[PDB]
Amino acid sequence: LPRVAELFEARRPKDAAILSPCDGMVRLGNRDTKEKQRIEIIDKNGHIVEEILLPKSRHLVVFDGEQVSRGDVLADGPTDPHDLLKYKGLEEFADYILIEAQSVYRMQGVVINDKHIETIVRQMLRKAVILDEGDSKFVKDESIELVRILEENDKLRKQGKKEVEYELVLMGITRSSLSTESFLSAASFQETTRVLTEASINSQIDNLRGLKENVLIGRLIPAGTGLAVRKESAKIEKMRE
Amino acid sequence: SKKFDIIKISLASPEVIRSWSHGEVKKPETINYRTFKPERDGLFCAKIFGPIKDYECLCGKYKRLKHRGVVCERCGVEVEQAKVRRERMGHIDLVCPVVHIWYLKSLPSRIGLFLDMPLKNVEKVLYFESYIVTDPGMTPLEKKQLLTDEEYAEALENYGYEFEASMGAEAIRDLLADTDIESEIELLQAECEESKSTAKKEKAIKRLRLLETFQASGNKPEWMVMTVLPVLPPDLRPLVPIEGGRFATSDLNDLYRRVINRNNRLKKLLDLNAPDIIVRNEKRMLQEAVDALLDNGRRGRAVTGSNKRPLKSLADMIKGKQGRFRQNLLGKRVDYSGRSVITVGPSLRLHECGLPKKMALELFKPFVYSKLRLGGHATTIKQAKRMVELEEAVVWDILETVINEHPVLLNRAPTLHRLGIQAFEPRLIEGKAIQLHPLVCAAFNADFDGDQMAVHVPLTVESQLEARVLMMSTNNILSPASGQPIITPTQDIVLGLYYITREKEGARGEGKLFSSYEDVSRAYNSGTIDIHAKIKLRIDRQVFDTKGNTYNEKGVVNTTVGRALLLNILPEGLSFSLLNKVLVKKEISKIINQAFRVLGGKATVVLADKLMYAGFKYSTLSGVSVGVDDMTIPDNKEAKIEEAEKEIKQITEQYQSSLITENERYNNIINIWSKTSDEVGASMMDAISKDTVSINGEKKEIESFNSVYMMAKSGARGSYNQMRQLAGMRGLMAKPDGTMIETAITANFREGLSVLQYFTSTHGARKGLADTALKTANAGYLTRRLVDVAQDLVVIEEDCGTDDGLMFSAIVEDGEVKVPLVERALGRTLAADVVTEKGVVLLEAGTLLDENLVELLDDNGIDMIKVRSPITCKTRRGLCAKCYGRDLARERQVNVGESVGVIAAQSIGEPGTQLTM
Amino acid sequence: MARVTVEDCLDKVETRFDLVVLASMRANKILKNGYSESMENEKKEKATVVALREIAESEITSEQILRNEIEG
DNA sequence: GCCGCGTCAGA
DNA sequence: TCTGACGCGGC
Ligand SMILES: [Mg+2]
Ligand SMILES: [Zn+2]
Ligand SMILES: [Zn+2]
Repeated sequence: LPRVAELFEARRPKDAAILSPCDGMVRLGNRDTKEKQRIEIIDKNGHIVEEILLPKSRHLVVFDGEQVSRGDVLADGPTDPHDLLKYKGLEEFADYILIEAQSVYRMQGVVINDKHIETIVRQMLRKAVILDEGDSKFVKDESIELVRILEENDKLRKQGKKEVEYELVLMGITRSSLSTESFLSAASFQETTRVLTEASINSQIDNLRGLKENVLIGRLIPAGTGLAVRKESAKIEKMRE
Repeated sequence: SKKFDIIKISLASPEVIRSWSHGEVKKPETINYRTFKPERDGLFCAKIFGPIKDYECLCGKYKRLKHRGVVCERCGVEVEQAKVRRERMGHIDLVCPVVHIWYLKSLPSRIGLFLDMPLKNVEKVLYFESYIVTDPGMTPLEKKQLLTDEEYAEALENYGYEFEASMGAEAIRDLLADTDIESEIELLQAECEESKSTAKKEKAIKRLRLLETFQASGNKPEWMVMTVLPVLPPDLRPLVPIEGGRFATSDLNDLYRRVINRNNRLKKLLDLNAPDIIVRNEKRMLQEAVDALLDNGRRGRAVTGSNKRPLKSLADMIKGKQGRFRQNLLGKRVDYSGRSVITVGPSLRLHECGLPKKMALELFKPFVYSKLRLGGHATTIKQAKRMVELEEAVVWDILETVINEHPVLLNRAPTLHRLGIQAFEPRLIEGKAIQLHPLVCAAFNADFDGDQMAVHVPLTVESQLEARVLMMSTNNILSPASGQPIITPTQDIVLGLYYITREKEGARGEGKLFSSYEDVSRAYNSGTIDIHAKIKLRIDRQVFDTKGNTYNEKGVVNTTVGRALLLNILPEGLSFSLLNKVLVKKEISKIINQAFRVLGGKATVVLADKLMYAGFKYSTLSGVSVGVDDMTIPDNKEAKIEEAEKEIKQITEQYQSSLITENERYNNIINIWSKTSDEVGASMMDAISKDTVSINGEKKEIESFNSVYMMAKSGARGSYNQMRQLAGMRGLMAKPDGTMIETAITANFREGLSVLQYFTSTHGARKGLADTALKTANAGYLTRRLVDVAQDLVVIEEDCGTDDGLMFSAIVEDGEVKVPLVERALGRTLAADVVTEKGVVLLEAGTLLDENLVELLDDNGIDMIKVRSPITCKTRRGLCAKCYGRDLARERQVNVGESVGVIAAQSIGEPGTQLTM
Repeated sequence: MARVTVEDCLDKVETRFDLVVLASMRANKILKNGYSESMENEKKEKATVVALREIAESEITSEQILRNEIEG
């Protein structure tokens, strides 16, 4: 079970590996003080060097010279969960997650359709880091709904006014739970003191818009027969009007 | 709009807090001692919070309907319904301001982030430990400059006036007050425009947001330091008297009764012009009591009462599992409910349940009242109540007609998945225990060793129709987790079927001829044929093809007397080829699945009805039972043990003369015992599943009719391992860690064990037993987290229109496929088309797969396609009805309104109670 | 489940949710029409199921049902 | 710009 | 016990 726990709360395990999205040479030659670097820039067409410090208490994953690509394994060990999202793209991360989870499940006689796992994965992917200051601020975390609506606000209103550039970020399940919008649901979940005293400052408004709020106040939740009502009664207007 | 539709939170100015107050509290009094009436202007003052009785002042003068909105004059009491003692606050006047603890010790401290100082530096000022320049003055000092007492004295010496450095909450409040924003926002945004946020300006990022927020809302930032704090209506902190002539205060009454008289003494001191030391001590004691009232334990050693418990402060009521949110807002002990012990009742149908007439009389009582009154057998309410108290005879009839079609709910305590709650239709029974159809005891995960179920009633017209349409047991055949059915026969419904569906070589009536089922029935009841005989039956019936055809099938088939007895129940539409085999569990499930997918839903429940009704019948005419000679120890056991122990002596030899090391000796001993135990275990399989007999002509081996072999070759109840430990030998017992013990247990349960051999086993016994109890809280934890993450995923729209998904392929593991593509991608729609390696297209984009079309994938040799995952839908804060595919619980495309997030959440952690390692 | 079930009704109306709301409206209408003259509800079923039967036998054509709300 | 030592928050 | 997010002090 705790293996699954690690999978879901998006934990980067102990000393997994390193990556480099700046393709170039594959070598060493910096100071041998547990700060081994590389020549990962071209160094021939573009005279540069783009490397990072790292210890020398293990083996290596490259020879004295190679055409090192952008994001290949540079040290053995487990696979980080936060790198693949920004290096191998999205779909690679998804395939990794599914082939892990369905394995750890089926290996004990269980049966679980994938479409249950993926519709959980989806909620860990609601936040990106912003690059182009269109109208929001800088690289602080922001919803994909927020971006995806304000981008479209600018997209045709003014001209497009250079809307947005962002990149998906991976956050755990609890971390993506408390980080929601509705302060009521978050306040019910846990860590109530903090969320209440934080939303108190920002004069936070909370449109109900959810399932764990219409229950706190006794309303037809916006699912099930609730939407059936909001549909059928709405279809009465078009007649009596 | 007549209905509020947003909710907002905000800071309370001292002018709002007064606007809420229906008065003011002045002396720490609650209730008079001799007579229990409220006191003048204390914490129960009826003049402020409200009256006590209804339409009646305290002094009892103004007591008549003539005067209702009237305000008495002897006591200041109003005259109105007492129901206002719970929605009418007060307030308390604070002599010196006092810091709201929350905005100081919430990590990060908003006060700290604002004043841009480290907390402990603030607390020093607050705890009367320094001073701090409030007036800058020509003197070269700094505003937020902490000054010790003697350095302050020297500043006074050299500069006198022109600067003030006060200590205490007034200091912080004055600072926050004289803190212009537009003087600061851009000044800091320019230091951030000097962006080098490697370590320094990784800090200055938040202050931007805070100062912008405080500008955006319209809140005076000095409001975070209270000057008047409010009180809570008394009926939320009552003082009700209870038995023993005693009373039950609430912990809040005490903290209030403390802050009050501390404020009072402070005012008296400030009056009398005392020395500043005791002024300081009072002004600090007051802050302490205020913080305790808000939430004690945030900073100190939280106060306790006589019983020495840490008191239940204000904030401690709206957090924690026992708090206010997840305790009484999602809790709510409800009415119209009951609970008792469950028993089996194998006569019902899949939509019924027993109900003791007592609990029925109780749960439906008002319905009974209404029907009696309308029936003209009682005219008042006291009438009906007095006639039901004595259980008149007409009561039972009218009760029975009340509940003709009024479904109820049933629930079992640990409710892991939506099948943990289903709706049945009651029918009166005597006795005092609930009966439920056995075929569902797998969903509720119940067994009859004492489990107790609850029962709730629906009341409305929408509800008790929603229970009928969405919640009745005859709707829940397949599991939401996976399309596999959930009502398959389980324990000895399987034994009887497997038993009467076997064969025997030389039996009576063998090779006979029969025209139809009734013939075989008439014959078998006469007692000449053996039920396991082989006969020939001529059948003729329709059969449904895959493509919706229905072709006729006829002829003569070589069957068994037993299987023909099941010919009656098979509905017209399914081929006999299903029943014409040995019928172990994996095939009964096959029958039910096949029935559902082609014939309907009702056909399946009726079929399962008849299957149970028959399996129960023939599982007792066979008198299956279990002796002890049914457990047969294999014959070669002693010598197979002798070889092993001799090899062990040899290994001990190789060690004793130091010819071999230790660890290798240990490991090889382990392997020795393991392999020999494996052999002696595999032996009893042939020693119990085979029986030879000198049948006419010779002795030939046949599959045995042993009891304990049949109990496990039919998947009814058991497994090979238990058989091993019964007839074979226990083997290796792992000491707590898991490192095996270098002595294995050679005996077995039919033979019993010696004391030491039992002791060696109790270790693992206790460990494994304790490991469940220390899990039962963990899986619930994980499913709770998951329900939170995705509680608001709802299928809202038909199509999201996009054209992007994922690439699926059979998940090989270097040794096997272990999941075919044609199973991994069943029932999931296709992102784009698929081109044959010969060139022609095969399946178009947007084409929901189906066990017809899923032949056309392993047919033409395909091993990769693009499907529409919810990871790649395009709708905002929801899900389209195509990026999700088949409902996998009703075999159709997902209807719009199925809260998919919750289903997926509780179909992950639910089986987690079993996956251990 | 005396005679009629959801599997029947689901052929005319759809999504099994619309069924709930439509049947509820119809049963409310049949209830408020004073059908409770009390010499019938002891020989037959509650209106909550009368409505389902009416929808199964395809008598009402729920497209019509809503047009009884404007009749309110 | 970081190797260890704290508090808080849920078990 | 822990596991971490988040620190905010020695260098
Ligand atoms: Mg039990
Ligand atoms: Zn009075
Ligand atoms: Zn979609």
